[PDB]
Amino acid sequence: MNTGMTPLMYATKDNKTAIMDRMIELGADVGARNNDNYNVLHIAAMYSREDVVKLLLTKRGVDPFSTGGSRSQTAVHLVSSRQTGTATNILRALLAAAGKDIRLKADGRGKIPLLLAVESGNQSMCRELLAAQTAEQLKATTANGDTALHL
Repeated sequence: MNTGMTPLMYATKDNKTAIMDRMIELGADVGARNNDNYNVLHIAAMYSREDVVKLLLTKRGVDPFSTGGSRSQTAVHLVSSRQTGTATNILRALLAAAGKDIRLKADGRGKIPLLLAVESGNQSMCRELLAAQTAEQLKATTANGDTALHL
């Protein structure tokens, strides 16, 4: 492992530069070395790779050694931060996986996929995300009481 002044490595640098071949080989060596590594702002490989542009690095990176389920500094899960970035394949494939398994195990601020998808105008993601999250948490009890119809 080698890095400079910033704590970012070649996995986060190749994961955000559309280098999916070299991010697949470096994602395999980094997948054996630092697959569960996060950034300085807790941007993990599923979080930063599923955050910037990458769906193939989230599928190949989440396929080899990164199981479905993560948590950021603000408890943003992979389905939650996938819904926070308005991603369709990341929140759809993340909601298809049984990490929270209902998409209703919310964050620390109640930021489930229905809350973050409902507050941001992400109803294309809140169709399936609030289909499971309304299959468990249709009465989405938030902290301020702002549910889907209330927020």
